[PDB]
Amino acid sequence: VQPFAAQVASLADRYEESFDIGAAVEPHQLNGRQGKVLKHHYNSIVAENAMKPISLQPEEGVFTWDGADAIVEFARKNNMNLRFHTLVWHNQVPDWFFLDEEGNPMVEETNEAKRQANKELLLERLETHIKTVVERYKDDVTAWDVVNEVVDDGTPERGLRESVWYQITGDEYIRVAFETARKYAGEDAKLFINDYNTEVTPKRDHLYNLVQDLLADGVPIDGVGHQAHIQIDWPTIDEIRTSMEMFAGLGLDNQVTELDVSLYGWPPRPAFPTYDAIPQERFQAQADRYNQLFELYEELDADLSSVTFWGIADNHTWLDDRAREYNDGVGKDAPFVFDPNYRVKPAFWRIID
Ligand SMILES: [Mg+2]
Ligand code: NA
Repeated sequence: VQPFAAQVASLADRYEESFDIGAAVEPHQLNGRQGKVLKHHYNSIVAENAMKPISLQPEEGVFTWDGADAIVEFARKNNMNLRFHTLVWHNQVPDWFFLDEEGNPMVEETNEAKRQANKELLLERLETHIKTVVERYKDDVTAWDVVNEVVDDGTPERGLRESVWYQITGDEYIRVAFETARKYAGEDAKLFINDYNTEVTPKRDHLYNLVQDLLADGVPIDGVGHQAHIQIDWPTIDEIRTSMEMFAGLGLDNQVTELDVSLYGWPPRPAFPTYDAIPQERFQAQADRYNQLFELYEELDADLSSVTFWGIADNHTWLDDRAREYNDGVGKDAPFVFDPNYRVKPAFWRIID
């Protein structure tokens, strides 16, 4: 019988001299023993979904603040830091951004000069969206994911992701997003570029050259968010260390923003059907990995300000959707230090020590 997580020592207190300890949350997870476990173990939170562009501005000029407000309210109640995820992304972003005035998709425009019109129109919509979102939460947010996932995985030229944003504006939306965010959040606000697989080449190198570029042009960036959607055996600790040291070497702060330690490889196949189908030895392999990982975080704590998990406990993780995707609709992952009943797992004991 592993104990309920309210009966164990605080992760946040354990790491207070090194970095914040954060969780992604939905608004329905903010009371009960969920809320109690949150208050006790975390001193930072982020919205898993409620602050994404489609959750905030689903139609032009139409802002839906209720979910994000609840999260903002919760962090304030419990004296927690707050990350904003995210001002710019290529998913969970409303379609109206990318349509011209006649209502046709900007990406299908073949007239080069009409494409320049579409560049300017889109950038002003971006600017307006950031301006409005940032105004409301400027006093509460402690770190902004200004752009998310703007670097691509392969292509060893520049390696920028050719989402709709890039197809329409090239790299200019990245510049505008950071410059707008600075103007409205304040000179002290901490502006992040956030991404997954930052640990491995060439993606690592593409992200490095992109932030190097933006810093060269006076674009205000303060840190790199490492999503750290990682596995048990990959990437190596030295790849993680090299990655964070490399971005620190550009005068950037590092944050670990979306940490989950999947029980599977990539792709996550074959998968366990239920949580209680998972053998105990996998939980011990996950704990071993967590230990090495947090020993590295502590080692790098001069350049690492916050470590946020992409969830609370194993009852709710986006990795189930990925497991289900590659295993014919059936599959459970288990990436956290707390299990589906909010009981501690072996990994908890290995990072609380
Ligand atoms: Mg340990
Ligand atoms: Na630190």
